[PDB]
Amino acid sequence: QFSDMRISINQTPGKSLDFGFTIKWDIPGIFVASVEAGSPAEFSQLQVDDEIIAINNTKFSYNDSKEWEEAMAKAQETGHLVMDVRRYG
Ligand code: NI
Ligand code: NI
Repeated sequence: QFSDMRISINQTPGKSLDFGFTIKWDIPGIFVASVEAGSPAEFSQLQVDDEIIAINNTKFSYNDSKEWEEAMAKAQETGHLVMDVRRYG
């Protein structure tokens, strides 16, 4: 009932605004908590409750949230976020 998919989100490199979504930490997983109207994440059609599996070259693991957070900050710097998510039906 779940589908794996890849979602590409892009904005100006080094922008002062984030991509438009917040994360719900529900260890051992992380999920999309909110997607803001008007944002790059809404344009790209990321959805609330999508499970976040990886961003760019970083697979999430409950064992290293530090590297996760560093990968998220780096994607804000480059403006490119290719997300592997699992969407439950
Ligand atoms: Ni929910
Ligand atoms: Ni670029």
